[PDB]
Amino acid sequence: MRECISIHVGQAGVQIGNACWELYCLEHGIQPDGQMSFNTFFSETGAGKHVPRAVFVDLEPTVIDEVRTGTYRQLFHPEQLITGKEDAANNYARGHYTIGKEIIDLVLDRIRKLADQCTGLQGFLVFHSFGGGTGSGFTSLLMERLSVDYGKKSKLEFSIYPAPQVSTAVVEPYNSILTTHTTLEHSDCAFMVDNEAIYDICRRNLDIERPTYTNLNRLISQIVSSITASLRFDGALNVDLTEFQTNLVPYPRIHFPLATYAPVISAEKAYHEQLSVAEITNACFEPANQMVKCDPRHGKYMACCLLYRGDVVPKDVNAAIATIKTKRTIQFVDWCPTGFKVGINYQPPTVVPGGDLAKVQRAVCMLSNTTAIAEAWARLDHKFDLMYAKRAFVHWYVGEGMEEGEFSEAREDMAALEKDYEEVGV
Amino acid sequence: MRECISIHVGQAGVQIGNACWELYCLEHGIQPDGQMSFNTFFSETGAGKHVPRAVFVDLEPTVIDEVRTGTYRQLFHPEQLITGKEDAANNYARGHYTIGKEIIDLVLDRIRKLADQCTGLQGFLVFHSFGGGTGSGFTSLLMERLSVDYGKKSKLEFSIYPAPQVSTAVVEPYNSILTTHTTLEHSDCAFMVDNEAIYDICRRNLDIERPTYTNLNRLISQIVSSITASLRFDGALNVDLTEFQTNLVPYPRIHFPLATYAPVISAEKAYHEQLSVAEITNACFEPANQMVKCDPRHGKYMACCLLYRGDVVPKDVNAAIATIKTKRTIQFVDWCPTGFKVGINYQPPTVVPGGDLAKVQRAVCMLSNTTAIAEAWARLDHKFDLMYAKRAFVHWYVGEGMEEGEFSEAREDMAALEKDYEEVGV
Amino acid sequence: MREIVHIQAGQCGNQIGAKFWEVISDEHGIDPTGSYHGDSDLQLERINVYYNEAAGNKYVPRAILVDLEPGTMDSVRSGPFGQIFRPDNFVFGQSGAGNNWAKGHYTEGAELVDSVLDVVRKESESCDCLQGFQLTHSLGGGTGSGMGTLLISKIREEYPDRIMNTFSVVPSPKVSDTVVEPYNATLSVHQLVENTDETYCIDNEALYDICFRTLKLTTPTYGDLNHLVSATMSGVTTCLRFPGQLNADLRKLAVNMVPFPRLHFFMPGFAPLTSRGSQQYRALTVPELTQQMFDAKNMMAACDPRHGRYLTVAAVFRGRMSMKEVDEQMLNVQNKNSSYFVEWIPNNVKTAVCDIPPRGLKMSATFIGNSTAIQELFKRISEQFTAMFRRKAFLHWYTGEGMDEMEFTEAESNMNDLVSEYQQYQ
Amino acid sequence: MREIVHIQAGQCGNQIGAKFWEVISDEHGIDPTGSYHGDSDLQLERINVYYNEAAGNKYVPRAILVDLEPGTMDSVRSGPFGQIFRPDNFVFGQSGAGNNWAKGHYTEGAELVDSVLDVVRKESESCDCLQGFQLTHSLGGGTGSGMGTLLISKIREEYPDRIMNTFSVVPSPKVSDTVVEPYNATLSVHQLVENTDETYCIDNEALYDICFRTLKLTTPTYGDLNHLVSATMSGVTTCLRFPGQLNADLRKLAVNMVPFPRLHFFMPGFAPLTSRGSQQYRALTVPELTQQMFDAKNMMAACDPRHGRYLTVAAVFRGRMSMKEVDEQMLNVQNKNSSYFVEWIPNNVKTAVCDIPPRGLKMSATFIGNSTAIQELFKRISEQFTAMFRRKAFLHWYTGEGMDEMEFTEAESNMNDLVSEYQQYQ
Amino acid sequence: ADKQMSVKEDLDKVEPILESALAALDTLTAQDITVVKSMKSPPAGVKLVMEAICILKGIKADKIPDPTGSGKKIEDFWGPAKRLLGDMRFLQSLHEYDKDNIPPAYMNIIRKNYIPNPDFVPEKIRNASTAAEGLCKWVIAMDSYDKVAKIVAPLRNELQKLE
Ligand SMILES: Nc1nc2c(ncn2[C@@H]2O[C@H](COP(=O)(O)OP(=O)(O)OP(=O)(O)O)[C@@H](O)[C@H]2O)c(=O)[nH]1
Ligand SMILES: Nc1nc2c(ncn2[C@@H]2O[C@H](COP(=O)(O)OP(=O)(O)OP(=O)(O)O)[C@@H](O)[C@H]2O)c(=O)[nH]1
Ligand SMILES: Nc1nc2c(ncn2[C@@H]2O[C@H](COP(=O)(O)OP(=O)(O)O)[C@@H](O)[C@H]2O)c(=O)[nH]1
Ligand SMILES: Nc1nc2c(ncn2[C@@H]2O[C@H](COP(=O)(O)OP(=O)(O)O)[C@@H](O)[C@H]2O)c(=O)[nH]1
Ligand SMILES: [Mg+2]
Ligand SMILES: [Mg+2]
Repeated sequence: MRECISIHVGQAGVQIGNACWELYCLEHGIQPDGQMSFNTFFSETGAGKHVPRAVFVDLEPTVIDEVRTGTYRQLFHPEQLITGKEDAANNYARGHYTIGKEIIDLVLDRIRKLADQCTGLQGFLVFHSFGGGTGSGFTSLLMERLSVDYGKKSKLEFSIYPAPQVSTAVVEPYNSILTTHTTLEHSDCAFMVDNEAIYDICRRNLDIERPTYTNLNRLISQIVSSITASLRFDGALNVDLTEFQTNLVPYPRIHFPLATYAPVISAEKAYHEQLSVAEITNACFEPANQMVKCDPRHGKYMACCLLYRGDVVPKDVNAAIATIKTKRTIQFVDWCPTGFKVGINYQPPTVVPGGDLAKVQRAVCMLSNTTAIAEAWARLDHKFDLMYAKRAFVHWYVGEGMEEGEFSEAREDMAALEKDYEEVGV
Repeated sequence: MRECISIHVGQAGVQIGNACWELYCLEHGIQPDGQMSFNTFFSETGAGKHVPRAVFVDLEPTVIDEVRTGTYRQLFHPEQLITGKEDAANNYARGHYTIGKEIIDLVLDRIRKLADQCTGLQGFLVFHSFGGGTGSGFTSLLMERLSVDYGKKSKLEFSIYPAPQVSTAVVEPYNSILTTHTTLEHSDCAFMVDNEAIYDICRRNLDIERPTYTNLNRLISQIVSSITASLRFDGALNVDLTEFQTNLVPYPRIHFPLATYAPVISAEKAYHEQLSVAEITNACFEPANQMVKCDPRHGKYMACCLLYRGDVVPKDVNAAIATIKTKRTIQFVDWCPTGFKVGINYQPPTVVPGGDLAKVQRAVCMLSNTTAIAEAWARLDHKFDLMYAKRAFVHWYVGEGMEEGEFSEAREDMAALEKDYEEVGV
Repeated sequence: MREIVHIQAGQCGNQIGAKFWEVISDEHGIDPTGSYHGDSDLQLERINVYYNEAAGNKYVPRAILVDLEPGTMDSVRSGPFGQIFRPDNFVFGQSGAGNNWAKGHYTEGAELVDSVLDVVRKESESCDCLQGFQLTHSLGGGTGSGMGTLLISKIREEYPDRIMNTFSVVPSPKVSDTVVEPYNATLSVHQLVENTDETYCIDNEALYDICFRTLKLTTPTYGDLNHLVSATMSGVTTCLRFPGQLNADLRKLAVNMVPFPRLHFFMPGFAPLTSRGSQQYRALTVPELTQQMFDAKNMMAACDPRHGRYLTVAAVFRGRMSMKEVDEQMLNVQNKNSSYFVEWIPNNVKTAVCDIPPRGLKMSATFIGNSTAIQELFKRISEQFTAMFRRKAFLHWYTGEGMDEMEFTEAESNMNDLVSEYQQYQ
Repeated sequence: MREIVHIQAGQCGNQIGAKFWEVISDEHGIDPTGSYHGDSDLQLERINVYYNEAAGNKYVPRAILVDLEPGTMDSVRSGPFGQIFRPDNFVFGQSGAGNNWAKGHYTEGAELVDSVLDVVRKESESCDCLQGFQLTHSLGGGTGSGMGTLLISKIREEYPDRIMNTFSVVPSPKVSDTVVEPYNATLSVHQLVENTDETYCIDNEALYDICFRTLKLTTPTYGDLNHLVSATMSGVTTCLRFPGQLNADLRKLAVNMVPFPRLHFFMPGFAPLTSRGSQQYRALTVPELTQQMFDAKNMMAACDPRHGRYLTVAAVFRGRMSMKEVDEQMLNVQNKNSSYFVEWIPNNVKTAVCDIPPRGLKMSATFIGNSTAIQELFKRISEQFTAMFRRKAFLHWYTGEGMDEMEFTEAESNMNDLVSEYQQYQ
Repeated sequence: ADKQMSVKEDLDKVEPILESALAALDTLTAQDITVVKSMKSPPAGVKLVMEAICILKGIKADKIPDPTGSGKKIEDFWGPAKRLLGDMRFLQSLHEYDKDNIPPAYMNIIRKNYIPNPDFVPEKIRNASTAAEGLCKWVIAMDSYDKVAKIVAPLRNELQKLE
């Protein structure tokens, strides 16, 4: 069968993983014990206790230690969980050059072992953060290794991108740019979600006044579930990982689709609602409901894909799309007339006990590339330029096996990217 | 029936024996009392009791005294347990020339009596240490006597080889070399395991942080059990002691196969595993899982043998082997294309109460010759050259009925051996 | 992993350290006997960092106590928590530094250093993986300045790759306590600038302010002032010692807090700073805590923040809160105090959320600010020093110990260099 | 088997021996009456080595007590453990050697030797198999040097094939106790070099160091110093007397410890050396013990180890431990002391693990080092001696007893020969 | 006197290289060097450069404990460098160092490989680390200055004999 690999890297990655593996279990019907075709994300072990086809890495052992004591514990392999000595401490030069070129080889081992299991290895999913220390260098390093090994195989990147406003870490801007330098030339596709937009979505649509990391994470995780379920499940028009790559990336360099899961609806909002197919389409195209801090109207939807789930009938979908094409406001790029692929899966999303969402019969993750993400790029280039004028925190990185020139080249790359998007828009 | 003789020599030998005879009993179903076709390693008594077909020798009575008080005590017939006055004290010249040429004749007696029992005497197994005092000279002496007596019969040598790093005894290097001078021209086959590699295996694969001699020994013992079980048990493709000799010795001089038992898996590592036939093959060929401190990639596997046990089906095995041949990394010698023999035995390994291992349905002891063991030879030659430059501890040996010239000739022999391996590699 | 080696030098260092240890003990459930009696598993999850456990669940700090006199460290022993310290820790001479830098560094303390360094070495090799060295040492005394500084230098030579953080208690110009306080501080700083990664500068003046105004204690015991600093340090290191939603390593903090090699000096705070029964007019919220922290009354440094702009900020919160709330809260803050956040660096603040409260406050926080304003502290001491150097005052005590005028001139140069750099990045 | 014949000569020899016997008694469960009241079967498994049993469970040390005076050996009798000896074993005259080598060897002791040798001959014939002769005899006295040396010579003539080991208490240059200490030592050594297989050189200086610093006894009783040496000898001989994971015979130790015929002198140590309640701060581990042993403070010899390099080392541990741990631990150690381990010999250390603790310490260890540094001890005495010989000092006492200047010159030659050989193998 | 002026013209031709050494001393920045050194393992180029500084100082490479794989102890010059850099007055010490007081051994080590190496050449070091520019320049300029002391100093002494 078509079968996959999970790689959670950095604290962010692992936390998302904690949420992810909860969801899959609840869907496939697996208990935390591992006891009960899920082939894609569970490799049914000899003894049984179907165990995830996943990898869990962090230099900060603190994080994965929490994993090892959670109820989600006996689910993961002993092998699954890998530890490092000391954390990357928001240095890209520690993630890549120092502590990376130590524990990476052990990780490559576990990967290779897992690779051997897969009859039909589809590809990879790499949960990291452009702007953690771990996920900024280490991720890039890992990617590089895997490209050398496999090359042809599918690679996906759920990247927690810096929120232009929201603040976590001072050097955050440097990390993203170094990641981009290296990532864009490996990962064939990169779905990037920033926390601020998710927070917006948490407050408004779910009426939640205290958005915890957990809740934000469950939302992030349901975006993937939809991307997968085409692999994981039956149904008309089933999509593959390769299909996204192919469909959504007319130009090989530009592969940064935004995501957006609707409906994002609480226990109340279930009633005062009927959740029709076409309702949910409109919701997805909403400027506010985007999972990035980007307004889609400030460019053109280059390519779109929509992954309807549960009780969705294609005729319903086709009409909604007609409507969408009709609206002149919502612009699309010149080169392609029909910029949709529709995948309808008989499996509905099943929602996590003690969570945000209620039973939505129909749902849709729209993964839509637009030239409008060039706004979030520019912002971050600017943040970096400002601090690299001063050459601040230059000392940390340099002394850790880095090049000052690497910083300059990274910007150059960003300029090129931005230029490309401009061309496409024209 | 095909029937065998055990000879534990030196403290190391006897300790291994303590472990060995535990295992066999647990397998054949014998209690420590001797109460209950095991013909090969148990000779049935008058009524009920079974007696091990073994010889237990040490000049240090301390060791075998422990035997005489253990729960494994009444299992033996104290015809077997022979004592000497004073220990060889890590002198080869006391093992061979002095205390050897005293108690050896008594031992030859017990051997002969035991030989008479055997209808079909297959051969011998000689647990000694290249680098104890007892097992360095005495072993050689014993071997010599047995060669004069039998000649045609099968002789095997589980030799605790010096770990290049790990330290037990200062004169250790001298002892090995003198043993080699004499041993290689008697024992038709010599499976050599060093403690350091076993320790590595203990720490990593079983997650044990306190590797005691006992645990290391159980591992050593399970390697033999597999070598035997082809004699001891039924099944497809059954191997004989003579078969190894024939298989593993293309050139009559070079016969030093490494061993490696997989799976080496704890109580945890049971789950989050599939124990498949082909999984375990890969594990065996692993550079780390070797029972010597040798990297197999630093030469070529010349001839290999694999002794699968329990629920192994040949078709599974044949495919794994195809895969292995495919990998170009794992180098083979040009001139022998198919360098495997496969023995599949319906008996699975049964694991010792209070021990390392859990219930592994499938297991395989790979006894593989490589030219890569020439690295461990060189190292030891060097250690010896360094100390024999100074002529250190020369006085001990000389005054005990030895030749200084014997030391020189021994090196010459080693040079020849090394040269031979080089030729083979070419 | 990532264990810290504490140090206490001089009466001041020794006493804050005394109270510091007591504080953390209570946080980790350890009683005066070195036995654990805590109900929180998380305490012993990472006890490592701060305590080495022995036979019978004795728990012992990784702390070295240094005093050129016996007396203050003998009071330590008499104290309730003093018994948890080891004699190995209590390393003393019997000649008092008597508020002479030259006695501490050159003469009396040079005699006692090697012995201390041996204990340092004992404590380094006993580490699973050494992270850093916390030195609580006054700037203005004898045993803190000279002896402390000497200790820092040698330790940095021994372990240069590791964290050196020093909660150094500095002179308050308005409440001078000692004669040559200027001399001690200036000579200390000269060395400190070059020998530490991060230094938390705490003056007694500010502590008094806190006690008097907010805690409403109009009888401050050194105990109370100490209790303050103790909680500050606990907060700094909470992340390493407890799981978190975002976890800040000591290196993480340093890396996030430092624009340049040199400007590593900080001002810690704490919240909620309230009197007993002045909490019922209040309600513990993220906004509340932030407001308290960013107020001048809750700064444990000399400088008024508003006489300058924070270069960077790192607010390490504790207890169970919404990352969103903190994010959103400290975004407002960035905006409001536009004047008192440096432009160079966007996302001036860096928020880290430990998931553990401090055993009795449902929420809590700990500030770390790097303000250009702290230049004023250095100015005050530079001025005080300069005037007295104009009269070559008290010279004889120092020239007597080998020290030279040129050294003092160079120390003045150091001070001047520190203030100019802050001015540049105003 | 392998029984040892103890000897005690001179007040010093007699007193250490006194305490030595008491020590072993407790280790083997024997009370003051010569009755066994021990709960460990292993004690009486090999009681042989050190005791003769007679009618009614008699327990008699195979120890001969020699004193040219009656007094010290009459104190022995009065003592608590004194009455365990068979009174026929105290052989004395009534003329004091009075710290004259010539009185001990030539004159007063030549009269009393034949009687002693008869008692020696009794003991040898009462042995199942005699292994060796332990002589506790001071170097610097009268009854230890002359009488002791004479005893050694004749015994070696009688039993040349056997072990002669002497825990000889040597002069400390810094704490001289006697007049002609130089004369006594030099004449003794000249003979000893040629008459013994191994000599454990223990000076009072080092003992004091241990007591004062580590055991924190600032009132050393000769009792305490003696208790120290006693435990040292027990440790040496533990292997013969108890079962072990690796067992070191006296000959084994000698053979492992000696590069050349002559350089048989050693420095013993012991660990854990801690004060009461001091132990507390330690926690008993293999690393702990090794670190203690290899520290200069826990050497019972004059020489600082670091003023030279250990030619060989033999660490005979006690109690229940991981051979792996010891192996791995003492490999690190080899690496750490790169400069204080001689190149000639790889695997400088030799580890022997007795399976018996010393009745009250869960773990323990006993060092034996052969250091080039001990040349310094010989130098000091050579110098002291040489100067006094320049003035032909105290000559009359010796010429009076038949001794000659040429003898003294030859003794000087012996000393010179000893120091040059060490220099060569530095 | 004209001969003296000629040796003093030799010096004037050499004065820029002496000035280059002086400029190298100057290019020792305040605390960028201090921090690149504080960090454990900077670009190998700078690790070569500080090793070169170690050789310049005359401090010897130590022996790393031999790995299991290799009996021989690894040759490490970075640990000496670690302690040398660690000195508070290390930058001051560089400023204090004298061209005349240079081991010819150091020139042998550095000129041959380090002076004509492309990575060691300033341009690559300019890339490698801004802080290291100074250090590389220092090593190169110091070697040139000891090339220069070796050639001009005996000549100046010979000139002094002529004078
Ligand atoms: N969604 C989400 N994002 C997180 C979480 N924790 C951190 N992040 C994001 O990750 C970045 C902060 O760095 P981390 O990811 O924690 O760092 P790391 O990758 O663990 O690297 P080190 O801390 O140096 O080991 C920012 O983009 C944060 O918003 C979390 O639990 N959920
Ligand atoms: N696996 C294993 N190896 C051991 C054991 N004891 C000793 N050895 C090895 O044996 C060698 C040390 O000498 P021993 O074998 O004890 O000596 P011996 O053969 O008894 O000779 P003598 O002590 O002189 O009687 C080294 O290679 C040790 O690692 C043990 O219990 N298990
Ligand atoms: N915060 C605090 N400061 C103290 C304490 N004891 C003394 N100090 C300060 O330490 C400074 C003098 O230095 P000190 O370390 O006592 O000199 P030493 O005894 O020679 O080391 C004074 O400015 C005191 O205010 C204390 O318990 N807490
Ligand atoms: N360790 C130890 N040394 C002792 C003891 N009694 C005496 N000595 C030492 O023995 C040395 C003198 O020799 P001694 O044997 O008394 O002379 P003798 O009485 O004529 O044999 C002195 O250096 C003392 O330090 C003792 O009980 N223990
Ligand atoms: Mg992290
Ligand atoms: Mg033995």
